[PDB]
Amino acid sequence: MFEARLVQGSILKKVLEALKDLINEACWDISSSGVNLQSMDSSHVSLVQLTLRSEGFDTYRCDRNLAMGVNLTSMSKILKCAGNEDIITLRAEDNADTLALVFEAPNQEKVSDYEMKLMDLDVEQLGIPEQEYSCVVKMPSGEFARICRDLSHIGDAVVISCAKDGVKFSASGELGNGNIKLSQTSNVEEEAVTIEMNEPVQLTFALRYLNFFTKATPLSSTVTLSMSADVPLVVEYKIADMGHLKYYLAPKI
Amino acid sequence: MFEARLVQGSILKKVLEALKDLINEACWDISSSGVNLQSMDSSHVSLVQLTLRSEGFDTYRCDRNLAMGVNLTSMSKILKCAGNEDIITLRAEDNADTLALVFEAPEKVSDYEMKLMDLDVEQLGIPEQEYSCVVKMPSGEFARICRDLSHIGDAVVISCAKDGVKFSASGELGNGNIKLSQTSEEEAVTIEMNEPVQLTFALRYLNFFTKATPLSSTVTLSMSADVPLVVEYKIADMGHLKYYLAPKI
Amino acid sequence: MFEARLVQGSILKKVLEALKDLINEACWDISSSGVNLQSMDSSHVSLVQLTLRSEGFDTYRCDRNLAMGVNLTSMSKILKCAGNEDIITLRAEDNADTLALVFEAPEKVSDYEMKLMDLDVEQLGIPEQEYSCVVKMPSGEFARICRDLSHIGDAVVISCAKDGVKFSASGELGNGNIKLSQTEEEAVTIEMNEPVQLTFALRYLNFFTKATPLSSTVTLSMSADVPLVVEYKIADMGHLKYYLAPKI
Amino acid sequence: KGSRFYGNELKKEKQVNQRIENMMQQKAQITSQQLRKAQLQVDRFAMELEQSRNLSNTIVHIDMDAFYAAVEMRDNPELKDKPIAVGSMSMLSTSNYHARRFGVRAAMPGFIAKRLCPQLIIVPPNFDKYRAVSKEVKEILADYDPNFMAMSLDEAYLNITKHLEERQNWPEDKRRYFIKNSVVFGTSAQEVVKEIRFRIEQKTTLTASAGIAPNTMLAKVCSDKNKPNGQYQILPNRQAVMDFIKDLPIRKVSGIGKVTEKMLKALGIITCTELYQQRALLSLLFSETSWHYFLHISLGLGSTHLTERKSMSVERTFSEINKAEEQYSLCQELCSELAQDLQKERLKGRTVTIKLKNVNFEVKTRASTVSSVVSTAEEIFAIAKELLKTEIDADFPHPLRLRLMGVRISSFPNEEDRKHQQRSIIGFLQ
DNA sequence: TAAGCAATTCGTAATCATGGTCATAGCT
DNA sequence: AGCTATGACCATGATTACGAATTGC
Ligand SMILES: Cc1cn([C@H]2C[C@H](O)[C@@H](COP(=O)(O)OP(=O)(O)OP(=O)(O)O)O2)c(=O)[nH]c1=O
Repeated sequence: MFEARLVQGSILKKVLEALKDLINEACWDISSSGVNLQSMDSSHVSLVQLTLRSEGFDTYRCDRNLAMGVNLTSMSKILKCAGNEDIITLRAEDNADTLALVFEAPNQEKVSDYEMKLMDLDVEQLGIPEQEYSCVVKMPSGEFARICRDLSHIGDAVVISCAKDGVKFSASGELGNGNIKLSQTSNVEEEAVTIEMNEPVQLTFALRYLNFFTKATPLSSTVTLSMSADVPLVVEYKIADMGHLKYYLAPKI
Repeated sequence: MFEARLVQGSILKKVLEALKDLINEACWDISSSGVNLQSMDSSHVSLVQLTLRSEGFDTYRCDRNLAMGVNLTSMSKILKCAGNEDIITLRAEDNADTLALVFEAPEKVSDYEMKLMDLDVEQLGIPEQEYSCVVKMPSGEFARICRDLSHIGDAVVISCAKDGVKFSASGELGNGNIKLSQTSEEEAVTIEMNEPVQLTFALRYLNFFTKATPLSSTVTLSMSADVPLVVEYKIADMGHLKYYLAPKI
Repeated sequence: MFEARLVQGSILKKVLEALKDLINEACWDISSSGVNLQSMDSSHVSLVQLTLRSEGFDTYRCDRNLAMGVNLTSMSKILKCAGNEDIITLRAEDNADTLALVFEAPEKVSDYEMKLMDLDVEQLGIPEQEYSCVVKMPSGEFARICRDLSHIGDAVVISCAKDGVKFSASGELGNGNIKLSQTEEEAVTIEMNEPVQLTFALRYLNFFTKATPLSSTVTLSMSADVPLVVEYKIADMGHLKYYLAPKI
Repeated sequence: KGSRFYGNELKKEKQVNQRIENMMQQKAQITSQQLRKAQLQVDRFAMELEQSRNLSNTIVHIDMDAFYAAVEMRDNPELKDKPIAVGSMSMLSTSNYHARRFGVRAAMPGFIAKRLCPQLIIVPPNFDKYRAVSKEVKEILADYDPNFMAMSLDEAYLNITKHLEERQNWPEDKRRYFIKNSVVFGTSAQEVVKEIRFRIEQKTTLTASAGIAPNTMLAKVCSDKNKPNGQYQILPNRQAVMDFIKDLPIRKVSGIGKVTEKMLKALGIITCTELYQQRALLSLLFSETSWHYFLHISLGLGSTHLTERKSMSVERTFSEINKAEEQYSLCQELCSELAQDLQKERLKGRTVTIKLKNVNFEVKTRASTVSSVVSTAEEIFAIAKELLKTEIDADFPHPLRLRLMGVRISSFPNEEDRKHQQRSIIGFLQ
């Protein structure tokens, strides 16, 4: 058996909201360390990775390292039936065809038990080993969603360049090259755009996916981006100190 | 000469926002004690009955019984023009084919006119009987429930017992079970249970029922055996809006 | 080297979002008087007249007298990329066909280098008349009255007498006959000479009233058989006038 | 002559002649090059058809001899040497063989034929007797094959491909019956049918035709070859199917009626050899299923191995009506009688389709599908009065002058859709 | 003054389920 | 007043329903 109670019942209503139009079938390796996910999407370029580790859970028990084949679209259609401040408990038997979700409100009078029919697939555990980077940029989340939704009206490709004094998001198009220029912050809440670097970066990416990747923006308030040469862009979100959510996307040509 | 001054305009806006999605035409009976509405929709599955009596109107007068057929999308397009505060003055002469709405802002005195029609809705309803299970629950939760099982299937199983009541739905993506456990001032769950009754209904009418949600905050679900589910909202000091729905199998 | 720096950056935003729906390309006449525009819609009924004076541009510098053709959809999709609290620096040169824009924020500047074009210009003058009736009403109430009225028909008959301004319509259901009587920056003032009763078409007034967030109040200016002015006054920058012609 | 019926068939004659000319205008615009790819395709598919022309079975059709008249004649011994006529003075169901030669046929009025024979009797039927005399014959037919397929109350497709082999080791009194022992019938495929006809003869006091064929459509016409009290037979060999498929009119085959006859008198067709000689013409001209039927009726192909209800109607004709209350009240009796007959089989229908006929003969089938399953005399009538309402008041100053109304429950549900049976509200109201 | 059922054929057209867009409002 | 939610309105294949015409027993 596997049972996992989590008090923040909104995190699964947002982790499983940033991942419903991107992918549609994944492999939840439910093991003793906690919930994982790895999935290249329906276009096989963007690598989702997700981890909710054990110590951030309210309570948690399993010993059979199971591997549930989970349909994320139907699971999001079920998790969109819960309140925001509820408490979520996951229930699974060993050779189970189904998986049970428990939504307990803190009002405690209403309790919800949903039961989801699984499937089975095998996914590539294409492991991402230890790397060292070139530039790290730590920035607000509404700002990054605003920047990408601006530059997606101008063109459909983005040059991103990072130097000692800040970052340029340069987006040419058919109607004239947009350009947005951001600098650091010295001695100031969420506004800090801390940009550290060993060597400068000019890479280039697409914008059909950075209107999907920053759908995770209610999950945090600081995103980080990481970049180097001959290594994909790393778009990292942190969750409420339970673990993290990475997206990977590669440079162009 | 029907004449009706309503000093809270949002009641009429809320009623005809509730009734325009489920049914699309109505035949209002306006007589000397209030406005009545009796309408089953096209598929003859649900019935909607409505009474607003002549006491919560800030003024009302009527001299002869009128039958007024109304396209509810035309009236919901006219009544989209009042703000949330307009003293609404519905006037209508007897033998004229136009209903003169006169809004009054709190001097922006609009004056709209609508065309009626000849509609003959059926002059019959559920006779007065007694019911077995009467749940009374917060209507925000009832709307959340009826909009939280349509993501599963188009069949709801309301199983009613003494400790509580359970809603379950089973569709092609799985199944679900929401359990209401009884209470310990308007988050109050009172279950006048007699006989534990389990029934199954169509959610494509329970989602249209929950469009009278800001008309109250307390909803009474009244069930029996071999008898339609009743969902009732109470428009405060005014009257009621009841929804009868037929079960499966 | 033309430079026009405006410090309330939301002004041009509300203007161009009120213009990108109606007319497609237009001419910008750039002079010491300021920024001028007269253009017609693509159905040759409405006449847009934008006038911006040089007093409230926070820094102005215009040596020659330029004309810049722009497609307003691309210009407005650039004008959906700045916050409501930015400093606009419009720029142009004679050595280039690029209208530069810079959005300054109190540390996120936003550079844009938009393409111009070359249109065949039409400088048509407006003979100034003495208007029969000029009314001043708050902008939101007129926006509500036209939008509300658009669901009823398309033939708006604006009437005016000294006691009241009386909008009528008709349609397939019945006439929505709005009034407004004679009545504190949110008042209704009627300057009347002779009573007016004149027809217009709502499907362009709906394009007009998207300049509602510019000013708190609008002024309608009317004469018998002369095309009416609907004027939205930016405070201390100029105005934006729309001309519509009556039918039949 | 010059009747209203003559007027409506005149309009239908105009329409079928208009379709004749619309076919001839599309017939001239093909060439000798358009007779190549379609002909090669339909004869490649005919090679795929005729190579697996499997006819190891022996299908028997068994008609009767003037069934609705003959079952009266087994129950009327007075006038056995007389011509009998069932029906009444509006329409005849079927008349007997002492009157077929004189012209007294089916689909003929009770006034057309009765002016041809002044010495005749026309007596309305008794529809309850035939349902028993069908089952009495079906008792005999079930013995020779359990999977017999009675189309009507008298026709009966039987498959005797298995009973004949299990008859060879039989004694000479199991294969011998008594006159109501009588003559012993042999073990041949003619003889099993002679036995069947003898048992149906001296077990119902009547006669019955028959027909042996390798297929079903051949059996339907072989049953008409030696017609009164007779039979016929074809051998299962691919040559012997061709010698009977020639020299046949297409007034004889079922599925080619009266109007598809006249639309083939244009292209010069009388025999099925001529009907075979127009492959690329009929493949391009006519519709898909119809040229399928033409290419499979050409080689004599069809059902080599033999195989619920889908509708239930009540229609009713009457004199001229011109009122407004009589139509609304007379729709209720037709809703009620159909609601009586719908529960005897216990079926839940979910569609009512009314059907009206003017005094100058136009059909008007106005349909309405509901989601409540319909069973009772008040859950129908509130689906058909809202169609009589839509089609009475669409002639805004003028009445309807009808002569026939009729209701038709349809769309009877599966086993997958009878476990979720939604109910009407008119069971609960009062 | 020309039936009474049933079954089937094709082409028309009604309703529905679908995602996209727009407007108005709760929240920022 | 922008962001986001979200409900009304709308395009739109598409399955499903409608209807005349034709064939039989
Ligand atoms: C063809 C036809 C038959 N019937 C009925 C009457 C017949 O007794 C019965 C059988 O139809 P059939 O068996 O084709 O006709 P029949 O047996 O009367 O004549 P024959 O033996 O020459 O074929 O069905 C009709 O009611 N209407 C019709 O149009």
